[PDB]
Amino acid sequence: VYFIFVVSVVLLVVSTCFAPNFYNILFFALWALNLIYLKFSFRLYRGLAYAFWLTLTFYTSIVIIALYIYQFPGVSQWIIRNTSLSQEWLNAIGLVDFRAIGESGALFLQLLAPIALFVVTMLQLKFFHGPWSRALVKKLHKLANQTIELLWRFFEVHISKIVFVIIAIFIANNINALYIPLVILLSLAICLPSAADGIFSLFMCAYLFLVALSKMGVIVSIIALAFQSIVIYRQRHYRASLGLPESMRAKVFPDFHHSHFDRSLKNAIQFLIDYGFYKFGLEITMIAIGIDIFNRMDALAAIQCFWLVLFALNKRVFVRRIWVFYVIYMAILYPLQFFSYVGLPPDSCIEYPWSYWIPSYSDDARFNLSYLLNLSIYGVNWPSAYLIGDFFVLLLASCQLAVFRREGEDENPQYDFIDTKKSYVDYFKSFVFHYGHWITLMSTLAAGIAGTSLFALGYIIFTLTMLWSGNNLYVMNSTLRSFEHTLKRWNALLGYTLFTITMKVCLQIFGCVFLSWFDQSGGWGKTLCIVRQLFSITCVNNECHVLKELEDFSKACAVETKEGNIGFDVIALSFLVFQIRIFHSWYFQHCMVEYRSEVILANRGAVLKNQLIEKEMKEQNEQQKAKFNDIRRR
Amino acid sequence: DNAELGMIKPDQLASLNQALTDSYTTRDTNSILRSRMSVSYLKGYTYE
Repeated sequence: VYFIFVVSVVLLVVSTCFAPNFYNILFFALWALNLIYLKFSFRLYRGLAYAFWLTLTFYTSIVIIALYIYQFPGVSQWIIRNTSLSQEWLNAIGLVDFRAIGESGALFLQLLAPIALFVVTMLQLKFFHGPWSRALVKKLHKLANQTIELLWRFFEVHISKIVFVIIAIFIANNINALYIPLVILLSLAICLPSAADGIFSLFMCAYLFLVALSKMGVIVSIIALAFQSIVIYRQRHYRASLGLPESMRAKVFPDFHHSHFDRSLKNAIQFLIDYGFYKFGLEITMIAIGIDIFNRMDALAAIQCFWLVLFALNKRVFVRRIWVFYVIYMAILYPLQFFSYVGLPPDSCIEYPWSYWIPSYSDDARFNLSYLLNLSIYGVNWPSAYLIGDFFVLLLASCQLAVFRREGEDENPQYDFIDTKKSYVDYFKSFVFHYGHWITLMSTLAAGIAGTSLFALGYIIFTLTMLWSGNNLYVMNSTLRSFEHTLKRWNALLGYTLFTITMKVCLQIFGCVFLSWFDQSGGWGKTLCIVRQLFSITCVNNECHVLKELEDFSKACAVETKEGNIGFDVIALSFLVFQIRIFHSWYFQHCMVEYRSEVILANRGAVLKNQLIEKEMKEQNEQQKAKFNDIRRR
Repeated sequence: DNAELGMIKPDQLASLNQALTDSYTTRDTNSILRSRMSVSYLKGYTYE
């Protein structure tokens, strides 16, 4: 069943484990066409089975006999004289006399390897093509089968997504000419559904082939998408083997009836995250963009800065369609962003008029500005964080976009549930949710206090005023003030966080702009300093230079050099907006109302119970000391 | 007391100590650590 895989390895290995030559690059090409034909279809599988039957083997054998007869002395010169072939072209062919070099150890390697591949491929051809093309040890076997099935299910779920990531860190690592027409088609792949998955994948196999031919790590990608097509075919084959429907079902098997997830631990565990479906997409993308803001810290990120603001201050059903525009407004930004990134791979001879528009300030400032607007500059070496961040947010947006296309939605907290008071997993989740509105939501605000800013004082005063009033507010259910209070919270801990994070990029670009706007004698910028002691200040990015005058001004200004919002602002915003779309409905309202009655209750009732029980304790300890004195005495 | 082998006036020590601190640059932290170590070493000896 799997010695075809052992074969695979060998052909590729022999062709690829020595200096390249015509024989070697011809075999590589034949391997690539074999993989492409497998990608084309499974009747093409049957046809390639017919293939091995007639090819590569005869070409491997005739090449072996040709090199063997060439290895003889004397016949080399005779052939050279007859065919008028140059020695350099013969070396490019690969047909070189090894005895004249004296390296006898070279001969036996390619006298044992092609013969071994020949014999193993005949053994495979005459054996495998029949049956393969026709189609508490016991407890340990059952467990192994169960794990195999589970990992196969997870693979067919999430190998389609993996082929995107394993192909993008490669292009992110190395960028050249032979990658420009690839990535654009990549941008044309996820932006379209699976209906063209068979075609666009072929578009991959056609191009990464040619670039390899341009050479004279990529093979990891080749085996990656080959394995993707392999599991695509094998899942259908397995389904047809057991008389199962051939439809590609997104849901593997409803074990805990989705919403019956509560079931228990391993019971929820899965759809707990498997049906993450909604939770996943929405909240995690609002977090992917947030973590992307740190990875970028440039003006290109300022455009997407407000697109999340467009989502966070309106209901989901209110801006349902505009976000469909948003997911395509980034599906086309990645391609021309990369197009600019490359620009001219080896070199060229042409100028830039943006620099010409700019004149009379400083040379360092235009470099910093060009870095911030993120467009091309000759010879600048860029990191790979931006590409990965944009790639991850694009995938999350596309997933959530498929969610929205699957189904959408057509005066109060609409959604509601039922009670059973706790359940291990929920016991845990319910217990942490009861206190989540107090410490989990506000520890991030405490981090904001640690954020050492004047806007941090803005957090400070608000949270200090909120700690006294909101506690009594929630536990009493103010009539005709629930929605009013929650809108107050919206403007309070949701509006302020985004409102103070929106400048976190343009204030630093202001600090990075045309060198100086602050440093002379008398009386202007000591008060333009009192504000620049905390407003514009760090303008921090790990690529910049300064001149002497701004070097002295910064020496005078004494900036701490740590103000990036990654530490305390984004991880607070993300928690707040992970909460916003969840606690506005569901059990929250149930528990919120559970907070009011209990007041009257334990307020005037267990108080007398408590005084009474303390006197009761007194009585028992009293009697025990009486008894011990008696007994000591007795 | 003679010029050939003389002591160090507090003026020169103060000037050198002031010079030690200002050689850094705002961004680099290695300069911060270097100035810290150098001033700590220098201040361990009195003018005597």
